[PDB]
Amino acid sequence: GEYPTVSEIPVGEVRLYQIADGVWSHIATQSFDGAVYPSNGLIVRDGDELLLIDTAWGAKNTAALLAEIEKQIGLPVTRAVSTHFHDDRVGGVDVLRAAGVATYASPSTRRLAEVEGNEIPTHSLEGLSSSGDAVRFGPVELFYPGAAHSTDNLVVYVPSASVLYGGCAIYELSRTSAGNVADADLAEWPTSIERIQQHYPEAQFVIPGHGLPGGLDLLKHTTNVVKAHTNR
Ligand SMILES: O=C(O)c1cccc2c1O[B-](O)(O)[C@@H](SCc1ccccc1)C2
Ligand SMILES: [Cl-]
Ligand SMILES: [Cl-]
Ligand SMILES: [Zn+2]
Ligand SMILES: [Zn+2]
Ligand SMILES: [Zn+2]
Repeated sequence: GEYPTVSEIPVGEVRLYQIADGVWSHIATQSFDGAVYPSNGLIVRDGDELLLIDTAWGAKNTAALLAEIEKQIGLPVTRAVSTHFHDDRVGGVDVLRAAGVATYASPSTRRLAEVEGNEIPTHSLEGLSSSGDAVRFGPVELFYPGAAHSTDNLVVYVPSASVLYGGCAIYELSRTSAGNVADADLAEWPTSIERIQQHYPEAQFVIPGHGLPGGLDLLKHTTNVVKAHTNR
């Protein structure tokens, strides 16, 4: 097709995909419980610098990510935001820090990462602890929709491009059964998704944490999958 998939990406390689002017996704792959999964993050041009959303799921992949950014874009990554505390979002933070990137997460994410033993972004994102909270972070808005995939999950909106990055709280359309839900709040996840719809109804591109981008139709789709799992 056009968007990169697992079959195209050996573990250890990273692809970039331009979504809109000054907005890319990054796509990596990783082994998990006997299978290989793709995983997305985001890159947003921030003047003559770059803002990174999420690691590429591990130190080796994140080093490859920084090299691909330098090759293909050539602007410095100065800040990064991790959208929750799991390894596909913070695994590789130490590589970012060693490369001079100022790494950020909410206090909720930093607390959960510490308890779990995952890498801990250094700087705090305040103003996001209550469902419905939004704060500006340069060329993006950060939004805490409520507990969903995890209790700390954030979504990221790029207003200049109408790109909504949903992270692991939003599933791609071809996913028809739940992904990893060990730390999820199944009871609240649909309510949290509806908060995203109410806050970003103008979004034109919606990027899931794993798999193919689409539009806002990914939201009701995710709710339908989560409700089906709830009823297992
Ligand atoms: O997003 C998904 O659904 C997804 C699916 C497969 C692997 C992964 C996924 O994302 B994540 O952030 O949960 C992570 S596993 C997080 C975890 C691991 C072990 C014990 C508890 C929690 C990587
Ligand atoms: Cl700083
Ligand atoms: Cl559906
Ligand atoms: Zn997760
Ligand atoms: Zn700093
Ligand atoms: Zn995930």
